[PDB]
Amino acid sequence: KKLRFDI
Amino acid sequence: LNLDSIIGRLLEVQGSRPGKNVQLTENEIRGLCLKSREIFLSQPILLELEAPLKICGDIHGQYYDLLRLFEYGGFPPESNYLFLGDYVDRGKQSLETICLLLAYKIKYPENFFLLRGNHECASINRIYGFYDECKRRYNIKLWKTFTDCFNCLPIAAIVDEKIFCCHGGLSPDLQSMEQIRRIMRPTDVPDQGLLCDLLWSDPDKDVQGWGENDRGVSFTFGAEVVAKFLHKHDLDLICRAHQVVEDGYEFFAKRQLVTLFSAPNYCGEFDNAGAMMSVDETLMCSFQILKPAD
Amino acid sequence: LNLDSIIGRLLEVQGSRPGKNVQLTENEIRGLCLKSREIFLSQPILLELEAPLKICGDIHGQYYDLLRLFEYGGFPPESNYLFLGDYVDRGKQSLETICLLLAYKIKYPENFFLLRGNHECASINRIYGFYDECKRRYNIKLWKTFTDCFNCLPIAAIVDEKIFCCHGGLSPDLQSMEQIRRIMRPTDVPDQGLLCDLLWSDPDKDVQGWGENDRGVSFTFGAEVVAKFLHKHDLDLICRAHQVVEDGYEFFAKRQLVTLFSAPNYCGEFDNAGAMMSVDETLMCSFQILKPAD
Ligand SMILES: [Cl-]
Ligand SMILES: [Cl-]
Ligand SMILES: [Mn+2]
Ligand SMILES: [Mn+2]
Ligand SMILES: [Mn+2]
Ligand SMILES: [Mn+2]
Repeated sequence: KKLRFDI
Repeated sequence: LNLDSIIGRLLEVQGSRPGKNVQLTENEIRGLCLKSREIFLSQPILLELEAPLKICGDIHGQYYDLLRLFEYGGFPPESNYLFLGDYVDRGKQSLETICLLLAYKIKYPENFFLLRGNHECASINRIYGFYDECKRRYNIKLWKTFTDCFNCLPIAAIVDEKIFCCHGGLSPDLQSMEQIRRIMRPTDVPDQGLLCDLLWSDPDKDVQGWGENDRGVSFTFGAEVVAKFLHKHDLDLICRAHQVVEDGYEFFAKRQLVTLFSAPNYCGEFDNAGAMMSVDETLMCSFQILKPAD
Repeated sequence: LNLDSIIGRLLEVQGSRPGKNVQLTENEIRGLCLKSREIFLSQPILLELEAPLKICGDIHGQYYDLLRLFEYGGFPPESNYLFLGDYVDRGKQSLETICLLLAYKIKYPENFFLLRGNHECASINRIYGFYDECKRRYNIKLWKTFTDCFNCLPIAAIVDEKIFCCHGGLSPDLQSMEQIRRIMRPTDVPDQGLLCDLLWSDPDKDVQGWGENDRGVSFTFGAEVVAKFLHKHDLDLICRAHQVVEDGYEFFAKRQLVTLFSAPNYCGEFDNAGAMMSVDETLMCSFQILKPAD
């Protein structure tokens, strides 16, 4: 439920 | 104001040869400008949104790429949207672009948001081909009306109190998040000061602190400034556009900041792709890409 | 400040292939800027000259044509000079041009005068190739210094209480000749108002009164406005530039106004000639012409 990023 | 009709004639050219114009009446366009200008003012100059929502950077008049952009992420209100400015200029069809956008801002005032890019200013509108577009298809007076609408656009948005968004970047003068809220509209975009920097500034790997901007206006900031800022306001990301990037998205300050550019082949001089940042309720960000053409 | 040395290296390329650069030190150039900026301020914003003197319009960076221009009418102090602005931008060699001019303004502060064209403004300097020239040959900081010098330029000149001179033209707000003198320097060139119009406005045969300007800034005025103005202030002529003309000089309001353009082939897109107005003590005006090249 917090900030992270995909690939 | 027949909003639905307008949107209808606009979406109608969806996939019908590159650059098929859609000519609304100048009276319809004023409607879009004035009734949206109303909305922009009643809403805060510093927005506060919440996921999920798609985010987009510069569109710069490339209307058919704006269509693909919705065609890919979903036309409203299927998806919530935040656009980071630079809607007109350089592209072939600024008129259709800004109209479709001002229309959706009126139709879904709460699931569709628009910020102000540096090109949402009469100082450069005139020059880089938007004023020319109006003059060619309509008249000077109408362009003078857009610049009264742009002058009332929001400057920045803070998604879920974690992501901070604006067209350009940070400013030596942006210390208090209230300094943004104190900005009175309607207003022109100055040469110096906070407001200017928010729409002009750039990231720079090689810069340490605040350096000169190659644009001849505002500054450039380094990765230190980013971190020291994300830490002073408990933010985890900075999302901005303003600069062409090869892949459509590009990281800086080690993913502490991302740059979004939504117009493939910025001028047919780049062969770059366009990107859009999907942000689900959990703050899990993904990058839907609009490849160019080979 | 070694003024003579500077002028020397500048005039040295006189007739030595088209576009042979002259690279002064950035320190020499600051000298030219600051010591002339001094002169501009101590002198009135609304000059009052007297014949004889040659008058010139836009030079726009075409340095070798500025040489021919002196080569034809005489290098100072042989002839007195009034230039109507637009010194930099578009041309190939804005740097040499503005330097030679700022130099003569310092050497002969009383036999050499420079007004302010619309292109003597950072708002368009940046765009139309002057800021780029600085950035390429020197640095951003230096360009930022020119715009501090331009911001102190004179706006208009009245030769012998009969000829009224400025880059653009008249303004709906110019009723009192004092409104010009009340203008405080240093100052930017605004979007609206008196100062702007003085550098932007145009004559128009088809216009009656005050019409919209195709430039997207300021107005256009008609032949009535000219006469009604020359009569309200007991003037017999209006001399201005700002607009390309085929022959170098062009009459309007039936010789009640003349337009001077001193740069042949404004961009290699005109094949137009350049003109310069000789004015002997009797107010007998002649037009020395610098033909292009066939
Ligand atoms: Cl840009
Ligand atoms: Cl011009
Ligand atoms: Mn931009
Ligand atoms: Mn842009
Ligand atoms: Mn001009
Ligand atoms: Mn000009």
